[PDB]
Amino acid sequence: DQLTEEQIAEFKEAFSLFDKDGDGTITTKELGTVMRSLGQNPTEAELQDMINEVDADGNGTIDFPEFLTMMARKMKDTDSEEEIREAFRVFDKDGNGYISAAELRHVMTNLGEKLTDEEVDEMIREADIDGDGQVNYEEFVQMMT
Ligand SMILES: Clc1ccc(C(c2ccc(Cl)cc2)[n+]2ccn(C[C@H](OCc3ccc(Cl)cc3Cl)c3ccc(Cl)cc3Cl)c2)cc1
Ligand SMILES: [Ca+2]
Ligand SMILES: [Ca+2]
Ligand SMILES: [Ca+2]
Ligand SMILES: [Ca+2]
Repeated sequence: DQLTEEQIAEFKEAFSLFDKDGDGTITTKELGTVMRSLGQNPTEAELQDMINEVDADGNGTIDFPEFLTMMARKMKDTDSEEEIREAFRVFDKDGNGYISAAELRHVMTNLGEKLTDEEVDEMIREADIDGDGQVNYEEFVQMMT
């Protein structure tokens, strides 16, 4: 089938979270910044190894079609569940088990991202299956699939 404009917009927003300077490519330095904000501490060589798996043309960076190719592979690492829980803990800064729009705003400002209130509210709505206005652990996990 064909992607909708909403699906293209969602892929574009996800790419922009890594592409901090907006030049259309994701570098090892930009990938490292995101991973550190989600509780990880990869070395530069490990970041290069991760990019190399996705980088098809071999120019050291990830472009939009390479990013989409990555998503279409449904690839996973051995400690995926631990990394997803670690990332979940980062967002839920008040320890109540729900990620609020305020807590998502906190992680985005720490990452150096500039997002409007409508963009933050749409990200919550995108993941909020039960409709309580916040993202619980199961919704945060389901979002990854
Ligand atoms: Cl905790 C977690 C688990 C899985 C993923 C997915 C994924 C899904 C959607 C999107 Cl928009 C980007 C990546 N996934 C697919 C491939 N890589 C490998 C790597 O994941 C790095 C990573 C690991 C752990 C954590 Cl906590 C965050 C990240 Cl970004 C990676 C991610 C983004 C780019 Cl641009 C390039 C690479 Cl190689 C991860 C992401 C986070
Ligand atoms: Ca970039
Ligand atoms: Ca490339
Ligand atoms: Ca919370
Ligand atoms: Ca919810």
